[PDB]
Amino acid sequence: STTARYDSIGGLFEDFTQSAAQRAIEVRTIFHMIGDVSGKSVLDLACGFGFFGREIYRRGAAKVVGVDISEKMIELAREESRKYGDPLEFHVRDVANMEPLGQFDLVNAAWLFNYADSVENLRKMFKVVRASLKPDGKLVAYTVDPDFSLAKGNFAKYGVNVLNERAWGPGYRHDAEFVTDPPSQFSFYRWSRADYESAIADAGFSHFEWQKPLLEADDIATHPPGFWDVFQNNCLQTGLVCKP
Ligand SMILES: Nc1ncnc2c1ncn2[C@@H]1O[C@H](CSCC[C@H](N)C(=O)O)[C@@H](O)[C@H]1O
Ligand SMILES: Cn1ncnc2c(=O)n(C)c(=O)nc1-2
Repeated sequence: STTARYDSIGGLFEDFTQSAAQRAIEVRTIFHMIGDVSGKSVLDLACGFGFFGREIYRRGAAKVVGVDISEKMIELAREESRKYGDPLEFHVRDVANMEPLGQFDLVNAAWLFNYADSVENLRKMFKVVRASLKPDGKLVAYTVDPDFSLAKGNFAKYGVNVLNERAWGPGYRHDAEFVTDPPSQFSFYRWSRADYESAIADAGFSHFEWQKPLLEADDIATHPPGFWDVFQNNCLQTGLVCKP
């Protein structure tokens, strides 16, 4: 038996997704990158309780498979599929160490790569994703912006309190907590843009593109003036699409 970090977070992550200001921007940006899923087979990596895979199934995907390292999160994911009677299937795997489970039209990986604890493990994850993709498929990912700096402002008001920033091999490691009750602590890794693009190339993707989060006028209208300045000038998050 082996502990995963989210085994102690569990239901609090869903609490975070319902209150954090940044979540609506993440969801909007991710589905903008995904586009139409009708008929597609989908692999949702670091699936948590299964949000993205389940919404992708709700938008008309064919087969949807979810993978997460946390037995606790997979247990919550399976209970949601049981409650809504949907066909999602889930597996407990460490993505840096797993075998491919099939060839998919779409791999969705929201908040996977920032949990690679070395550039070596980053590279392994991308290789695994490439081995899971049909030749005309694509990877849609959401991860930490390599250029985020804690000196330029915390993200706590958007839902993620970043507690510190430490050099960690060629990148950085951050301790943090989701703004929940009580707050739920976790750690994540900020690898450089160069290491990401090298991991993508060496895994056999010919195309990648970074995607700035889709913050919109209606988001700005409904918060006090300047609320989104740190989000715009020191963004913690970024989108990423890769194609074989
Ligand atoms: N190496 C790894 N392999 C697979 N899952 C991992 C992982 N490291 C962390 N995770 C999982 O990644 C998740 C981050 S939470 C993100 C959940 C979901 N994608 C959403 O946005 O709704 C946690 O469930 C955690 O257990
Ligand atoms: C899982 N998850 N969900 C939302 N937001 C984040 C996030 O900002 N960071 C930095 C992170 O490591 N993990 C997140």
